[PDB]
Amino acid sequence: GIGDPVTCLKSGAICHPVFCPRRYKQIGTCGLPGTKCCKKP
Repeated sequence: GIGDPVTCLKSGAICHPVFCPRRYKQIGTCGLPGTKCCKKP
């Protein structure tokens, strides 16, 4: 659940590799890549 490559979008999480700026956080992905999805912490 919340915290995946797909569901990541389900939470409107942003797509950012390496890390994610801003007071945001999630620890998700984007797609097949180990992208770093960020969402409202």
